[PDB]
This record gives sequence, structure tokens and C-alpha cells, in this order.
Amino acid sequence: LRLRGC
Amino acid sequence: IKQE
Amino acid sequence: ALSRLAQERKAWRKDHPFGFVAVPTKNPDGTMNLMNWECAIPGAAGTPWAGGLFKLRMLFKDDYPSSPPKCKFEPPLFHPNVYPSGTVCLSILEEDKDWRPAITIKQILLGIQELLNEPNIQDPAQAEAYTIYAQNRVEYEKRVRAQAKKFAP
Repeated sequence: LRLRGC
Repeated sequence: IKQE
Repeated sequence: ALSRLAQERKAWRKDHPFGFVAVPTKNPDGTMNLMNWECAIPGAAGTPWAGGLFKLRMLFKDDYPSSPPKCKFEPPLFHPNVYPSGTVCLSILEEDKDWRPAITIKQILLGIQELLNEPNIQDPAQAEAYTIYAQNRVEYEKRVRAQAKKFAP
């Protein structure tokens, strides 16, 4: 789950 | 800072 | 979108993460508005976010799950990756970026909880929270704790 804020 |  | 959203509402009712809330709103005709859900994410235990119950709205377009829902904290949250409007910026929430139709509401809510104590300073969405995190992590953590107490259920 490519989770990273933007 | 980026804008929506 | 309605069949998938009803399947996920049914699944949510039978089992969901403890402390989390996800409920469709009502349409002007009285039917359940599966395209607009009032959600709540608890602050993760062992983090400065603990104790708070962070309310957010999930807005689904007609072509969901081909498109991601728009997730917006109401009222706006102090977090480096949440826009001043309250919109959550997470790469999985952008159609052209990392959205995949296999991603579910449960995964989005669990992922936004993870985002709370794992901000990405490389691309911040709001000047306010990011500036505090960048200058003074003690003041940043105090602002987070104060907000968790402000949103305590």
C-alpha cells in the first residue's frame, strides 16, 4: 500500500 | 507549498 | 459505485477496526447516500494523536472504484499533508497517481490513521503545520496533542 503524504 |  | 459501496457498507457493519466510524449520509429523497460518508479516525495509540477522534468525510464519484474518494477532515486538521481546506493528500487518493480500484474504504481509513503520525515533509500540503514541524518538533507535538484533546470524543 504505497502510502506517503503529498 | 503545493496548492489543491 | 452503488453495488461496491453497498458491499463495503455491509462489510463495515459486520466488522470494522475498533474506534473507527464510517456511515453513509441521506439523499434529499430519504435514501442512503452511498456517495457521501461521515467517517471518524481515532488517533493511534502510542502517538501524540491518541485520544482524538478525527472526523472526516469520504466523497465518492459515480465511477468509484475507478476513481479514489475525496477525503476531507471536518473541521480542517493540523497535519503537514492535509490541505488548509481539510482535504487529505495521500498519493493513493489521486487517480493519475497511486489509486487502484482494489483499495477499499477500510484500507483508506487505516492508511489515513498511519499518515497522522507518519507525515511526508518532502511534499507538504499546508504551510502552518509543516512550518511548526520543521522548526520545533516539541511545539509541533504540543500542537498535535492540543488538537487531539480538542477533538476528544
